[PDB]
Amino acid sequence: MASMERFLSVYDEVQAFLLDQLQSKYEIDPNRARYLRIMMDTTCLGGKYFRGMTVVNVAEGFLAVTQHDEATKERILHDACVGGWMIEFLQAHYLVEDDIMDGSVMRRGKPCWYRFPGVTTQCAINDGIILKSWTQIMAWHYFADRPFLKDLLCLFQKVDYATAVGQMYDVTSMCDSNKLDPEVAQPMTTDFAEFTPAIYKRIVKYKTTFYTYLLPLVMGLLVSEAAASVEMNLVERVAHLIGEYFQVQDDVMDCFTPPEQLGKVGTDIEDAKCSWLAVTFLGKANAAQVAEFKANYGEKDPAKVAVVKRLYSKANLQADFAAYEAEVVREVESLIEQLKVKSPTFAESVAVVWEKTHKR
Amino acid sequence: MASMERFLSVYDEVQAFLLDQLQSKYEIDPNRARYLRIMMDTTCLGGKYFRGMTVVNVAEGFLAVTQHDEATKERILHDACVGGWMIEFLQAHYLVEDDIMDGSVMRRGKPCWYRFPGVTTQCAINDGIILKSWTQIMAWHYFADRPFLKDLLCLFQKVDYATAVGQMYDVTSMCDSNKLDPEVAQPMTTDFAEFTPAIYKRIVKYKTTFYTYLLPLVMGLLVSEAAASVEMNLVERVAHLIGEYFQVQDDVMDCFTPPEQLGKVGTDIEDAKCSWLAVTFLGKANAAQVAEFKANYGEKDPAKVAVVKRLYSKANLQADFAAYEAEVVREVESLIEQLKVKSPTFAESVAVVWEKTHKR
Ligand SMILES: [Zn+2]
Ligand SMILES: [Zn+2]
Ligand SMILES: [Zn+2]
Ligand SMILES: [Zn+2]
Repeated sequence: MASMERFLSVYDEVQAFLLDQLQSKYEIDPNRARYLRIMMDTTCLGGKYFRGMTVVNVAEGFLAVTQHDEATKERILHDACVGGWMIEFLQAHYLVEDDIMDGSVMRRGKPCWYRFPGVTTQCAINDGIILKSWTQIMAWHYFADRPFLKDLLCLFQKVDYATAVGQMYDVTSMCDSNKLDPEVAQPMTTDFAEFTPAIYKRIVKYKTTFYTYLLPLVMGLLVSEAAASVEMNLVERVAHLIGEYFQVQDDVMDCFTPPEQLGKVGTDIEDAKCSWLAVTFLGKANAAQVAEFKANYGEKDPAKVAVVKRLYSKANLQADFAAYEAEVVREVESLIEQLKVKSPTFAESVAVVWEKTHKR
Repeated sequence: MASMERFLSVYDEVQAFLLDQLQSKYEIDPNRARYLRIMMDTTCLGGKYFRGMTVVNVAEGFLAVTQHDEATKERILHDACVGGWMIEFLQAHYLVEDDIMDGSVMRRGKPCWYRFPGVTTQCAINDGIILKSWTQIMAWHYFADRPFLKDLLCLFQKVDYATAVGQMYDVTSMCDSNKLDPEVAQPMTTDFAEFTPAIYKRIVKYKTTFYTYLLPLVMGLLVSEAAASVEMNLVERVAHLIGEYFQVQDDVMDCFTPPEQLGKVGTDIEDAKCSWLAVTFLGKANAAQVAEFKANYGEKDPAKVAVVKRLYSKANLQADFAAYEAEVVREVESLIEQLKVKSPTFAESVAVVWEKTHKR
């Protein structure tokens, strides 16, 4: 059967298992089960499933070149789908909690979960906690007998932790590090000295690349029992490179994509985020442009936001983006070539992952 | 060395390991490490450490009757301390997130973490996420070589999930189950039909007993490689019984203990919580008393809160509490007797746990 329909069918199976277990082992009543069903659907469904489907696609690649009984092929594909849903539910956790943390209004054209009338922040924080707990229930149930259970749980933990650390890097990126202090309300930077390429790269590496690219690629290897088919250092390098490019695209869209195509109103400027646009602008601006940026960035005032967007537009950041893109293309192709030494099949799966990202 | 000083020494070691790893593997800078150090201290230290020390005390009990090399005794005690800190950090996670969810003001006489000036909700939600992620880093690092790693991680996951489910039961306990609906803002019950002993017992079982009593007792058995010394069904029964009594005491104190001894201003009445006091009052009130309760419960108005406390005082709930306590004493002693069939030593550790709870 087609990959996406298998993946969606496994969602229904996993959902039924989780809710049936709540009834048989956690004393849940039907109305609370219905609440949790709706919560799961609303927070986990509706995206493109790129992360989860990467697990499936990696596993499919190895199936095409490896000898297996049919029942083993089916088991591997089912495991890849469950692992993919673990990643989708991990993302759902972070999106629920991040939307609360950031006071976000919409996501994908619909209200953020905490804003639903019968949810509220009091429930939504805990709903997000449940979403991540479900990833572990999935693993322990479906992968109980599997040789890769330990490695998969360990990997998942490290990626989850890296993501939380990256969230810290993101939410504090507009403050001066030397002034961080739980006792003192945090002012926005005035010098923007920490708006550098290396600091930006650290935010992005931790907040998105581990869970968006590294985890799906490695989970695909694990469910395929194929980690020996790769040089793991290369997998990490290519995941972090593609993931950075993905986030750069998101940063550009936050400012310039119309809200109707973006699914929300972008507020990176008002939030004073260390975005690719801000770092790149500061890397080419003259003194007068720097001063005008400082007088306007990080303010909710629409007039000041408009000034910042004007500065970005006049700064010809399309030039810098094309130069960045051309360099990423160079480096990603080089890493794919190196991956071919040990596994042409995995290299091809990464090439597919890159094509989908680049042409998004 | 004395048990508490070993436990506190292990805290410093674990903290140093976690922060050193953030520097060596997660690219953290010194100021963010300092923020996280302060966060860990503020959220994890200052309580009585009853949960973590239960792990240590259970392990000490088995050490007194089991033949081991000295280095093995030291390893077991170190493992018990690390496991105990996993439980304390799990609690710290739930307290950080619960205080945000509930809009709480103080905890232990100090501001809730999210209210610190340089924290804010935006950071504190993620700080709570980090606290629970640290429990897993502890386990994978310190217990990497241990035969009990799998069982301990599986147990911890189930208890974490049960606690989140219990949080859902608690936050929704003042609503009618048949009206739960993410799409519709939730009104408080008017009939109080779900304020029953069995529904109360479900809230308490999941929201506190698993992590407060079951997890420390079983973790103590696991680090001692002694789970075969017990009938696990009895361990569960006695943990859930003692844990319920613990929460009943907390419910009584929320209403009647002066805020200076309580560490916070109790708001269970204004919050319309399904507390032991409310359930027990409704189990003995006449029609006029029920009507007066309904007209006043779940309102912030101090006059209405005062009415509810008057109703509780005039209802002689001390009578019901002494009858409840006498029954718990009966049942806990019976379960301790049954535990002696397979392990007098573990039975004694449970007797100690009960004495500390009862005389609190
Ligand atoms: Zn955010
Ligand atoms: Zn963005
Ligand atoms: Zn609460
Ligand atoms: Zn309480």
